[PDB]
Amino acid sequence: IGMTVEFIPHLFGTNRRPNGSRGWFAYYRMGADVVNPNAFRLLNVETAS
Amino acid sequence: VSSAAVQWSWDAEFEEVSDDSPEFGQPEIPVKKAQGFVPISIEALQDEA
Repeated sequence: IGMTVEFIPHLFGTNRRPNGSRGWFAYYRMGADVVNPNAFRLLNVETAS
Repeated sequence: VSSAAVQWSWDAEFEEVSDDSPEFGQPEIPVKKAQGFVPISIEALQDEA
């Protein structure tokens, strides 16, 4: 799914009563991974202590 | 007005979100004056072309 923003008209406080505030909610979904590890070559410059 | 972007985070299912309100700044630009002046005579104004 893409980027979606939803508007929350009413927030609550520690006693389940309105506290005069609102907010914006946004969320996103994605996933990825490598299938074949031998189709790449990566160079590492490691420094000894 | 200047600011920075919000910070997202990867969250699990049914995981409470954390507020990411940004911070704001304000530059200021003063305005100053420069001037120049030159006096002339009547005969100099009438003679020199």
